[PDB]
Amino acid sequence: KFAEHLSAHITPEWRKQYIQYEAFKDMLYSAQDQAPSVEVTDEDTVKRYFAKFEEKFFQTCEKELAKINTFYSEKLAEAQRRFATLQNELQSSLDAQKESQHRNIKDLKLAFSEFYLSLILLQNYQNLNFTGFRKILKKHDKILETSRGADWRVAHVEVAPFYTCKKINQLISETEAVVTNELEDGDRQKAMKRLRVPPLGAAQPAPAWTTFRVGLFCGIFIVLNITLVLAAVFKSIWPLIRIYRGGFLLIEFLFLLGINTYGWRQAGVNHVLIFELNPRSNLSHQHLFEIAGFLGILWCLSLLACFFAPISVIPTYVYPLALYGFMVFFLINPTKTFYYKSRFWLLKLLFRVFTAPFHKVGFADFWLADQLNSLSVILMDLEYMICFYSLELKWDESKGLLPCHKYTYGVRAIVQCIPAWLRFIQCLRRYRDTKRAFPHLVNAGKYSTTFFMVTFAALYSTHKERGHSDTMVFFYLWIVFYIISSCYTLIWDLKMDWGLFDKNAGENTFLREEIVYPQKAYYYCAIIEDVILRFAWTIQISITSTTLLPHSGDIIATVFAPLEVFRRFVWNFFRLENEHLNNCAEFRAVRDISVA
Amino acid sequence: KFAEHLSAHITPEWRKQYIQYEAFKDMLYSAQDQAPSVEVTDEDTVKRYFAKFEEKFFQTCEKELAKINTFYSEKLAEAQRRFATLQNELQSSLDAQKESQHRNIKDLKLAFSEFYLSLILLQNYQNLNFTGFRKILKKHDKILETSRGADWRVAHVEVAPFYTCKKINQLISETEAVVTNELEDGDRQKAMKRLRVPPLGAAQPAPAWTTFRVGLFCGIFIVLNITLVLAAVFKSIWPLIRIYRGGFLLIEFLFLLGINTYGWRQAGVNHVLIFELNPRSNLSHQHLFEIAGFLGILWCLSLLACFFAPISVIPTYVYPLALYGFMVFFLINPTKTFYYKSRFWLLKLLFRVFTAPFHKVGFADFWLADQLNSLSVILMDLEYMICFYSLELKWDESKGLLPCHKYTYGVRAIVQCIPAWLRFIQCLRRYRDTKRAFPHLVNAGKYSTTFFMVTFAALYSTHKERGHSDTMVFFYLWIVFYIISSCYTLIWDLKMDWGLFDKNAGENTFLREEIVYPQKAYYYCAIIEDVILRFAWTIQISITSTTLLPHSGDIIATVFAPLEVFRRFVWNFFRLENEHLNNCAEFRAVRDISVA
Repeated sequence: KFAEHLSAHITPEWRKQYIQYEAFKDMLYSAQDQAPSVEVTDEDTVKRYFAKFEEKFFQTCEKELAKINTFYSEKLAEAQRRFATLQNELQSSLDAQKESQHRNIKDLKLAFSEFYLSLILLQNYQNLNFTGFRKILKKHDKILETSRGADWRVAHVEVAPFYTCKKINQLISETEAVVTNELEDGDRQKAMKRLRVPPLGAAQPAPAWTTFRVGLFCGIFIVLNITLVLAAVFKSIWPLIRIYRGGFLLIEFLFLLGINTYGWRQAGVNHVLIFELNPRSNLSHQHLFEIAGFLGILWCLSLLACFFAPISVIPTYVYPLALYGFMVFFLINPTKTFYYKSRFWLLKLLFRVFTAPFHKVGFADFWLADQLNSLSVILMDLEYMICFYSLELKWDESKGLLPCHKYTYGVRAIVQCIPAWLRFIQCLRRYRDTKRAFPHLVNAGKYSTTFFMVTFAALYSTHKERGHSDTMVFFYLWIVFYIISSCYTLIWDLKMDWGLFDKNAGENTFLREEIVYPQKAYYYCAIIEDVILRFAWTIQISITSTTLLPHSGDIIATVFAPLEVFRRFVWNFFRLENEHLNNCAEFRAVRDISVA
Repeated sequence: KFAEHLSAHITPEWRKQYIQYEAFKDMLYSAQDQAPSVEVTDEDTVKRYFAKFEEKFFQTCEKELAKINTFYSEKLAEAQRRFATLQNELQSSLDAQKESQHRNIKDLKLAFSEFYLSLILLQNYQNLNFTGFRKILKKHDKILETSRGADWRVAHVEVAPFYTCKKINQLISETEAVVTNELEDGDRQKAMKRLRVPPLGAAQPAPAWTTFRVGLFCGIFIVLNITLVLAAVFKSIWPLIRIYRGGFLLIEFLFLLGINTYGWRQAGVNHVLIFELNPRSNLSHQHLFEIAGFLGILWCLSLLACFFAPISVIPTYVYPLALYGFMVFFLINPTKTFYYKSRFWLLKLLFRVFTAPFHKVGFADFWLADQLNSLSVILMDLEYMICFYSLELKWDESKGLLPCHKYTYGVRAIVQCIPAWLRFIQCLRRYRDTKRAFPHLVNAGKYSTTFFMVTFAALYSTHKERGHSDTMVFFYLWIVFYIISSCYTLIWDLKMDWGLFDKNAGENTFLREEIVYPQKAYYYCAIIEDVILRFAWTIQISITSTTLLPHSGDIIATVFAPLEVFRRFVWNFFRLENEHLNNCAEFRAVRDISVA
């Protein structure tokens, strides 16, 4: 009907400021079903019941129209002030450049684009709220056989500045004119081609070729996985799983990111605005599903080529090497094709993460540097593969893949602490920037314990190998720091990265006041799953960096790795939801762009 | 822009009666690019050039508006007369049933539905033609800096009954009222749920779950085909290909039918109206792609299970049997699921084909009985599989599939002539119905030669096996009837089933005057391909029904079968296009339904 249409063209952050068409329909239906029968009753009581119901309905309409008009006036004042500011800024910039550049002009163009998008969203809100108001009043009129409905409509709704003001329309026209003149030297077409606003959020569908390709890649993937299982069961192996564990984690991750983006699109957790992508065009969930499926096809094919031996000229150790060489070349492809805009956004982001303490920390660069705390197994397996191919590989006999173990020399500890270091120094940069110690240093005191845990694990491993007597006290220190860097991380997650256990639970017990994901068992299952998978993950870390007996010293590492990429997949939902929820209380919908 | 929008919401049969926005834009752009420079020229000549161009533009607009108004008046008169007739019919039926039933009331409901659809199409044509007119005049105004454009607009276009008549709107309202009252006892909802008209033709997209499933099934299909090729090359066989040839032809056919339906949707050859499906909901191309992919997955899986031997309890001869048992059960599924409406339409059609001379021949029942002239190999292989499993199969030793040959007893000839017989008796029924001997008996004299060819082939086979002397004269008779039933069929195709080589070629040399498929090399490639594949197909028929040496007596039959399902796939395009072209000259867009 329409109650769905209000949930596909609504801008998510302005939720409570919209109509309450859902609640109005509930009120109407409940009053109708509750309204007793007059045929078995008197007249005065039932007609007074109708009267009081009408009065309550009208008071609710009063409050609703007042709220809508106030919010729209506030947003119009804000947009007018922002347009005045940006116009003065453009004027001053033009005068300065005439009296006396690319990075300035591009940012100015983008600021104008974001302002036009804010205007479009305000206009859409106006139109949708008016439509919902009209529909919910016509329904009441039809169900209560009353004529005063449209009378009071034309009296009060058809006069309010909520829709009887065309300032937004003339501002849109003025913005169009000013951009196409100043920033374009005429040629309205090349300006409008980017000023246009296609449907955003859950409204945009897939090009249907992307859904076909998702299907094709998932089908080939399923058949190759079944072929893999069958080949492995019918037709040592540790350097062959310790090399494809990296690819497995990186396929699982860019699918659980596809699932995450679908969850965000549906639930209304605006990730577009939070990451600061551009809201006109971005990657929906199917594009991530398709990238994950393609890289999974490549992984399965390389694994199969290792299992069988199709070509007798190419030795086996070229298959994983070629798979990862591809993966990297696909990521670093310089020609403008195969997701070029997206790969180069991601590459600039990865650079800004990896040289951390210099650039100002946004949100994408501490979502990614915090999500790289789950692919430490990928980094360790890549370090191990490099160690293999450069120090131990037989390089001959076409068997060197299936024939760098006592890593306690001080390399595996560092390559496992490197993402913890990235995030620690990012938080220190955030502190230097904000000059607020909380939360920016209590959070550094969460990643600063990973260093201590891994260092004590390595030292206890070395001392148990030696045979000293202080191995007991080192093991005790390690178990203390394990308990810490587990309970610290768990409390921190549940209390600041998701926001749960707030002072204002109320009906939503153990949760914040407003929850975006519909069913309330989700958060409880996630709480329990995180409490379990945050433990045993520090176990996996301390075990991949020790001298435990390789049997059951590595099976645990390869079992708990894709069971922790899952923990991160679950954590993503609620981190991004809590962030959206802190932007759904400031009524923000457009990435403030800062002219130069 | 819009020139595409006029090619996705246009009703196909009313093409020439629409605007000529394409031609108008060509005229404008050609006049602009042709308009010389006045700066290097005088004034009077160039301004007279502009004057004559304006006058020609206005005369073309005159002719266009006149044509549109005349056509709309004609269609409105027709729709009004039809509504009056159907209203009188409903009144009389109601009086009769009151004074004194399901098959009558359902057909009446369907007649009202089709009338409402005709009204909706006329309204859409009105709106789209007005929009195109407005746009093509605004473009001229903007490009010729003239103000008289909108003046003459409001003078002449904004007054014509082409859009200044709301008779269609009030007729739509009256139809809604009359249906929801009479045929529904109130309850406007259950009437509107079927009276509504969703976008038709090339406008409707796929549910995106169907495109995902097309992708999934095609991916699994591709991997299983590659596995098949590899298994066959690494790991006799004639009863194993002579049993899956049926499945192969029936997968190739329901894909080349998917491709056909896509070709029709795009090119505008309305197959919906021609087959008499209902225009609100029908099977797009992706649904046929998905059915073909599913049955292909099943075929590949059964073939693989025959190649390998996964389960040691189940003997090999159960795999093809189980595959075909499924295929049939999927077709005959009685529970309302898995394409229920579509499978039961097809089943009723197959019944009306197979008991041919009784039912009146429509078009679906002589498209299908004519398309079953290509799956005679399927019918023969099914007869052979029955012969196998009931007379020759070892039934033991788990090898009876890969260990009914001298079929000249008079069974394979009949099972190959049975589709020719269906079509021959269908054409005789069409003659009995129409009382016009052409074309209804010159077409019976085309399928009547298949009988003679197959009978002479069988008799010549028997006589060559015996050793008589009249085998020479029988071979000569067979070659005569081969030449006939080939050249007859070829001339008939090219001259009546496609309509080519018409008296009115003109610029479209060797073709009819109006061609729907855009590029003109299509018809020439198809002509050549049909001339080649109509020969050698009667060869395949005469060879599958003789005593040729099995080596190269059956390889030819299994090579020329999917090379003739392709010939039928090509023939479908142009048969349906010629039929649409004979309904694009009567301006028909709605399956006349005949109240009882």
